Amino acid sequence: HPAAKVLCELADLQDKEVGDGTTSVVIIAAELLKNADELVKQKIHPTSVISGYRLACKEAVRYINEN
Amino acid sequence: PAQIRFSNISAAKAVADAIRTSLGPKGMDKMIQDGKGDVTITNDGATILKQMQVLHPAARMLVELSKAQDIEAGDGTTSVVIIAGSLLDSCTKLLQKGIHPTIISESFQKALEKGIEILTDMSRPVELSDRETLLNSATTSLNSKVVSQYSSLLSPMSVNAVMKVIDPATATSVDLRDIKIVKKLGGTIDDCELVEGLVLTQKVSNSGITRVEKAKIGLIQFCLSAPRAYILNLVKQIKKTGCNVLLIQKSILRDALSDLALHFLNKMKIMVIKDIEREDIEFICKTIGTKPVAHIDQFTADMLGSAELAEEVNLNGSGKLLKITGCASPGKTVTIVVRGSNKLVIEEAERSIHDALCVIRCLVKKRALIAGGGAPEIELALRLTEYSRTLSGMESYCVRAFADAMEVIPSTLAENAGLNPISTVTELRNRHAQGEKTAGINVRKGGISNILEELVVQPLLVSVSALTLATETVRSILKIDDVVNTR
Amino acid sequence: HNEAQVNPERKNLKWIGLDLSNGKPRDNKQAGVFEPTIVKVKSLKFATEAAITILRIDDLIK
Ligand SMILES: Nc1ncnc2c1ncn2[C@@H]1O[C@H](COP(=O)(O)OP(=O)(O)O)[C@@H](O)[C@H]1O
Ligand SMILES: Nc1ncnc2c1ncn2[C@@H]1O[C@H](COP(=O)(O)OP(=O)(O)O)[C@@H](O)[C@H]1O
Repeated sequence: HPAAKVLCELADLQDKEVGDGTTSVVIIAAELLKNADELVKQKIHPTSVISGYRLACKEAVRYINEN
Repeated sequence: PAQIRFSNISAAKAVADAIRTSLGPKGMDKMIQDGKGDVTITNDGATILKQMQVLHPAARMLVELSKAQDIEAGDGTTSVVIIAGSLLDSCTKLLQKGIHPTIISESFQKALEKGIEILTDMSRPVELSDRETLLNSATTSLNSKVVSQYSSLLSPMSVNAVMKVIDPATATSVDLRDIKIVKKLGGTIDDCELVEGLVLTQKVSNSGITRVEKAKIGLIQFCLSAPRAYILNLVKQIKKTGCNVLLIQKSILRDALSDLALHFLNKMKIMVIKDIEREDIEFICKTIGTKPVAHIDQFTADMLGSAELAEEVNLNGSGKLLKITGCASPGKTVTIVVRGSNKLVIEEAERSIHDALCVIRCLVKKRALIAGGGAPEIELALRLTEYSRTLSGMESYCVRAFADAMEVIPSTLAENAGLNPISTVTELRNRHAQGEKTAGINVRKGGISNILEELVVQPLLVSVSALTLATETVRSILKIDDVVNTR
Repeated sequence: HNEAQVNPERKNLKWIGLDLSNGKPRDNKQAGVFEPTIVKVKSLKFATEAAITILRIDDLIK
């Protein structure tokens, strides 16, 4: 599947970047996709979901860097 | 008749809808697996349309709209298609209401002229050259991408190329012919430089001399061929004329310069240049002023070119280029020396440069400007509705339908921003009626407000051309009554 | 980890890992299971990017 192609490509480039984490990144991405699909089923436009995800990641890296 | 008009309307609306959601900076990207294993991944409307299969005539006309809008201004390629689809959907109601298509077409023409004049008279024009506002528009177009950090390296060079030659073409408008472009692989993006005249990027390997101030230039497309009758004559002609730089064209045979011919051409160490793209051949010819003659006999004393300097210097360390200045009529296509080791810093740099040159020429063809973000479309949807109320006759309803169909662009722009489209577009309409012209949407800041915070700004000509072409094509489609096969 | 926020004095209750041996919660900094910060941060970044890219590719009909 082309979506599977993209997901595997991102996993592979992450592996080439740092190594460990391909399975974790794939699992997390799939969970985010499932939850975002459930959200958009409730008449929330995906662009708001994408902006929210970006904000959440930006805040999560900050939280990690302080704890 | 109507049985084929309905088919054309449906086909055109379907092919417009397939790119409906790709409009805007927040445009959603597409993936159509129509082909033989094509991984379609992009959000550009023009490439989706041109890669989409075309079977109905109406789809072909809409793709032609996209291409014409692209060549004319280079922006709003999806905008014209969406507008045409909206117009066709709107006039479907008129057609089923019993209005003959000629009335609809005439009313659309009146709406076009009224919209053009309302859009330009009360717009915000630029009076002085004002390169600052051109730079600002470029930044609004050249930033927020990979080339965002390279805006201060690319836009000022293009602006300098513009100011170097204010070409008096199409009402003293700077056309596509400022100073001929060149590009070479390798180097870095910081290696960009502006040239003056003809520049050669082809590989040259001469161990002798190729640098003479009186650089006579010839074009002998007739090369060596496998049978002495027409082999060594060109060498004698070159020696008599004294040309030092003569590019070689392989339009006759692959063996352009054999070992014996090269050694005979090594006695004066003439410059050897191969693999010239055909589209640039006539540009080079008019740059030098010589004629593209493939006959050695026609080559005479009048065939000698004009040049001042010609050096095979390794520019930027390892970039071998031949700069020529002081020619007859150089300036074929705005120069941007695309140098870069990375692959993206070449293709994206060239695409951004093309967009910048289109928008700069767009603003110099006509010096008026409007604020984007759906402001012109709501302005049209209001003023044309007012006109149709003032306009008499039965074409008034057609004009009103035209104005109403012009509301799709702000609606889809806001929908791609996640806002409730209906509520925000009608709020924008109210704010525009009771307020000012510049009211638009703030797509990437989460809200709706004036343009002064936003200042997206676009030239008037993109919207003008998109509107005009969309109206002309909907006119043509409506006047269609039948299509016949079996020529 | 709820008490790591509501309670301002239980600050040093944040690295309660998963003890896979006995299957019970366990202080993990003391235990010694460790992960480079760059790995977690960049994996989160790539998970978000992949989710965003797949979620953008939606407006199709087939
Ligand atoms: N001793 C341990 N106790 C609990 N979890 C562990 C331990 N060692 C490793 N892990 C888990 O392994 C995961 C990372 O491994 P993994 O991503 O599967 O490797 P790879 O990316 O090579 O497949 C982390 O989420 C971490 O929680
Ligand atoms: N940052 C922005 N804020 C508000 N509106 C924008 C912004 N960028 C672009 N727009 C609007 O969205 C439209 C996008 O044009 P579009 O048809 O996508 O061009 P292309 O087809 O070349 O991508 C423009 O008409 C412009 O008015």
